[PDB]
Amino acid sequence: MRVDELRVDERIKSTLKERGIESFYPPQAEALKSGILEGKNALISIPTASGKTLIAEIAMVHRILTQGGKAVYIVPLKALAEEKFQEFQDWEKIGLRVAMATGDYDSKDEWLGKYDIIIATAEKFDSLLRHGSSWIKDVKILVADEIHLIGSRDRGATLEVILAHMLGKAQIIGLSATIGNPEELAEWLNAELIVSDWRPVKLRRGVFYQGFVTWEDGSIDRFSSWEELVYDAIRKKKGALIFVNMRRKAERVALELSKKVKSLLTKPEIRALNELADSLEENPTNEKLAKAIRGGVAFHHAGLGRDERVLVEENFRKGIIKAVVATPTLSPAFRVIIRDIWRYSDFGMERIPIIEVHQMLGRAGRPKYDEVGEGIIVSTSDDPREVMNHYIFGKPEKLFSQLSNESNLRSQVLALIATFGYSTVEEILKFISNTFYAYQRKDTYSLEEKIRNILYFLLENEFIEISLEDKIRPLSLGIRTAKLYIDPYTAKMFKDKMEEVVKDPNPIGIFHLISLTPDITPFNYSKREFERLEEEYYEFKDRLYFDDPYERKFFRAFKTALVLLAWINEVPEGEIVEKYSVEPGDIYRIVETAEWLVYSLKEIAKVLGAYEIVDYLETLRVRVKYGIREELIPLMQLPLVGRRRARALYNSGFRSIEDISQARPEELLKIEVEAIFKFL
Ligand SMILES: Nc1ncnc2c1ncn2[C@@H]1O[C@H](COP(=O)(O)OP(=O)(O)O)[C@@H](O)[C@H]1O
Repeated sequence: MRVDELRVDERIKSTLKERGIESFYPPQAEALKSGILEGKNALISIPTASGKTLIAEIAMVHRILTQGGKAVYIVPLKALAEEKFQEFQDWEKIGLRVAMATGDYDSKDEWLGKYDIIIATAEKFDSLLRHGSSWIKDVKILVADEIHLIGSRDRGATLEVILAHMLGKAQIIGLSATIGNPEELAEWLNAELIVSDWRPVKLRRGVFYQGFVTWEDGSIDRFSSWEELVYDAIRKKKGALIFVNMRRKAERVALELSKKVKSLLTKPEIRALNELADSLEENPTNEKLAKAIRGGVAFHHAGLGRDERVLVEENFRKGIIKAVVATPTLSPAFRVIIRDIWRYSDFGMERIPIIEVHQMLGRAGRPKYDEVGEGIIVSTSDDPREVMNHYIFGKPEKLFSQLSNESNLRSQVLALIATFGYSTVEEILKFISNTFYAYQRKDTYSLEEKIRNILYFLLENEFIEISLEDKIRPLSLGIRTAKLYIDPYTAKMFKDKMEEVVKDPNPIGIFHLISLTPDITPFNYSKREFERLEEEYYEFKDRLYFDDPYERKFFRAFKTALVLLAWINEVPEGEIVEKYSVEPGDIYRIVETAEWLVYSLKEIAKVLGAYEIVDYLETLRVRVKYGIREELIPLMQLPLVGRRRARALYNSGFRSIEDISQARPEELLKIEVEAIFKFL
């Protein structure tokens, strides 16, 4: 279909044409003629290579221009909201304001009312719905990207919940990978179903087994080693993406490949890569990343800060970095190699889900540069036919509502009571009746039981109250916990230990307490280091708020408190990565969450009259945020600074914002500006 053949405002067609887009893919055409332009809901299951977002953008912009109102675009992760935020920019060229909201849970962000397209994660949007933001009533369409993740245990319940509140109140468009139960999901959504595997660039999938690649079509090709697939890609002027199941694994493989890929690079490429590696922030994890980039290959996993991941992401696009070895969580190229089909799980090593293996292979074949994309699954100790039959011809897993997730369900039952007006068991059960859990007609009895037991726990801890008529009402602790977005249990742990906190409020005691609640995943420790951890604990137990571990979460929480303490004590990131065996990306993630939990602890204190420690906690909140000593807090409002600069400034001079408001710029570059002078 032709962009002009579409029945939508010229302002959409203009934007498209400017994007290079002149014609719609067959799948896109089907979706655009299904009824979405006329407000109907839809579930779009087609290859990512086939422009799923584009269809959502067109449906969103058409909804807005033709009838006003707002459009919500739910993204799976914070970082994916920034990618969607950029590609949505050119919509401001026709007057549409685009906002990005992904955190700061305890606010209603009424300031979002002046926007047309709001990008958010499901949790952020779930919290906004709890605060009752006035503009929410203006959302006429909501797009759920990666809607299949609704079947993911971790956070699939949150996505299901917002989709349950919004259904029948707004147009809903879901974007998902191929799944086992398309019709089921579509029906629950009362949506038009668009299922297709049409792609712009032919994809050939195979299995590499002992020197040979066997393609689904039947042919067999010789390759001395799987890594040869990479070197072959590179010699034909293309690139490769390699997937492994463990960080250190990605790091090892990346370096190994770079050892042979380097000899495959032109002189210019070598320079850029070298300039690229020299331009990386010092620390152990970047050291490795540097060494392999100089060789033309890169690794990528959550262990790297977001800054480094982006650097890899773009330079791979720019064709400078020839290959990228990446782990699944937070990851187009001629060849996509899936090096591992087995992954270490909390359930014990298991095979990567079919659904995920298809998404990985789907990234093979850049629409312009290639006449075909190749997806290769490497089996080391696995029957080649079984791998082929399971991953290339096996129906993808069907999605299962992950609503029963006890942590999400206790936080959600409370949200209904304290922020949505549910005052009866039967009312709560009515909300559940509208979820995908209910539509799948899954375990009904066991869910009720889990809900009554939850109500009890909530009743026993004073978040809510119940009467002899069985009427439920929220108490301040209830309401306050629901608006802070914390797990009722972390509020319960905050409430139980509050007396201990006020008796002796200290970083170690605090950092350890929050690192032990359900809203934070504590750093891991090895058999080796559990040595010191043991001694230090018994050495500091006085400052903690707990009697005696006797247990694994405990010391993981304690290890985390030591990292956090080093963080606020301005210890070099490098020194922390070393002296604690932790990678930068984990530090930030943990710092980010810590700031949020210390804030929530302060707020809970406010609700329990414990106001004397509120200042202390507020102070600690900022220190955790920027990882800085108390006397560096004023200087943090500046454009940029971070613990590094801020310290250099305070010591080598300045201490206030007025102090920088009157320093010879000559005296700043003398150690540290453009942004700063720009800020003033
Ligand atoms: N009809 C089309 N014509 C040309 N390129 C397209 C078309 N649809 C998608 N694309 C390409 O696919 C890229 C992928 O993003 P997008 O289209 O939003 O799909 P997805 O949500 O699967 O990433 C776009 O930036 C563009 O390069």
